[PDB]
Amino acid sequence: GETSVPPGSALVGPSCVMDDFRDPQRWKECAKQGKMPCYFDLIEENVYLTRMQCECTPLEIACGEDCLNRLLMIECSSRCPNGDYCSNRRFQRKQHADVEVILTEKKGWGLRAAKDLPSNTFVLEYCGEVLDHKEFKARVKEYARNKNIHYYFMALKNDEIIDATQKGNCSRFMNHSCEPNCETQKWTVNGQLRVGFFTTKLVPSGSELTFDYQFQRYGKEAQKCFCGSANCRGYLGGENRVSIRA
Ligand SMILES: CC(C)C[NH2+][C@@H](CC[C@@H]([NH3+])C(=O)O)C[C@H]1O[C@@H](n2cnc3c(N)ncnc32)[C@H](O)[C@@H]1O
Ligand SMILES: [Zn+2]
Ligand SMILES: [Zn+2]
Ligand SMILES: [Zn+2]
Repeated sequence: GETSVPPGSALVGPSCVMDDFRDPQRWKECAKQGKMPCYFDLIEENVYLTRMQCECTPLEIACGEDCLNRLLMIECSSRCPNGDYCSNRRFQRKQHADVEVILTEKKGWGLRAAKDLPSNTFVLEYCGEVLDHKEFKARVKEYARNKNIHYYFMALKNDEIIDATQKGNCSRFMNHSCEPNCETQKWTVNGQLRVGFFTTKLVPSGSELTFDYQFQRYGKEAQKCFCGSANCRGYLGGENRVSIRA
């Protein structure tokens, strides 16, 4: 039939907002109604189970692209020459991009840009429980036995795996794309390695934020990939990195 501009529609039961992730009672209400994802423990920094001073002239960006710390993926300290105005303390100040959580047709929940994000914009820290090999192997078996639909593991370093299944932040919702618009970067903050999502191109407002989910991509089992990209590899998992054998 003939289509028309719809009338203005207001909700009656108030809509769920991003600040409701810091409000457990409202979140659990919204989740029952399917207006928010299943509850998890929102954490501000990683939970463990088991010097560097730039030459930036005090200030049009304070500790911009030429900052000797930034160049090595090291954050500045409170002693930075630019003091409070240092732009290279993003993890410490939790200077996350403007993001919104969305419900996708096929992949579950996801993350979208709420503003245009330039290339190499800090999106969010990937926070979770930091697991040793033993705990990781146990939880892999635990999650497999429970038939978990989604995975939230990310390697931090060769002996440490972040698990955001139970505890983390909204970065846990990031979905895989075969042609992604974000990457992870591992930054040193007060001597401790932390991992965050960063855009790899200009991401326009309203676009889903996506990454190459390496943990699953190179794992043994596979699943249908719903990324929709022009050169989608068809499935996620069961792949090996390039090698030249024999
Ligand atoms: C390490 C973190 C960032 C990993 N974050 C989850 C998001 C779950 C979130 N959607 C939800 O609802 O809580 C990955 C899982 O999401 C699914 N997922 C993603 N991208 C898919 C694709 N392109 N095709 C199919 N499933 C795809 C898959 O199960 C993956 O393990
Ligand atoms: Zn600097
Ligand atoms: Zn600085
Ligand atoms: Zn794909």
